Amino acid sequence: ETPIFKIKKLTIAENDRSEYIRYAEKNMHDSIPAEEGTLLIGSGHDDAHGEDNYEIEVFRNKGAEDLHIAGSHADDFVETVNKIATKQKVIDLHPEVITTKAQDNFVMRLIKVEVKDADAEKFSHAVKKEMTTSMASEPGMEIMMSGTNIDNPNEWYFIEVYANDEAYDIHVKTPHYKEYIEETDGMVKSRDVKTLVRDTLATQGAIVLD
Repeated sequence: ETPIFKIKKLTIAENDRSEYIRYAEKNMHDSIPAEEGTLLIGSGHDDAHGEDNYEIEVFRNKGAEDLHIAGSHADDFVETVNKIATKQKVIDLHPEVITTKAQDNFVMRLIKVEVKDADAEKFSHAVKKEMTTSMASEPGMEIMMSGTNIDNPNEWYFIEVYANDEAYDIHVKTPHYKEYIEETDGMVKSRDVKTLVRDTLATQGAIVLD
């Protein structure tokens, strides 16, 4: 049925991040490829606010998510996070487009975009065109995922992983990106970007759900 796409903002003292990363790495390693329904597990910390970790999970469906949650490695991760995190916030997303390539210099960006209610459908189509062409044409684009907040359909979250800074620079200069920014001008009310330092990232190969 509908895939599960969640982002967990976990505020953890920079002093406790090594313990966090150990359990984050075990969670990733023991989940992929062992769990058939686990499509992506990863985590990155805000380059500007090192205490903020953004843990990203994608499952085939709710059932797959539950199977993951029942795993010992998932128990260990949540126990660890509950023990050390001063704040936690879970963002549940309705997946729109989820694209990945299979598997140091990686650039990871988390973008929150508020879209005007009247432009929901037009925006969705525009961003799908851009993401699909980027994944088909840019070898430096590793992961591109989009979803809308279940609690507010006009709030979009994007996760973009680029191979390096060069891939990022190229991405904004393509013909398809130019089209995207013209088409969506006036549809976007606000855009908040967090540049994350990748700590963990794994996927169950090349995924293309649009």
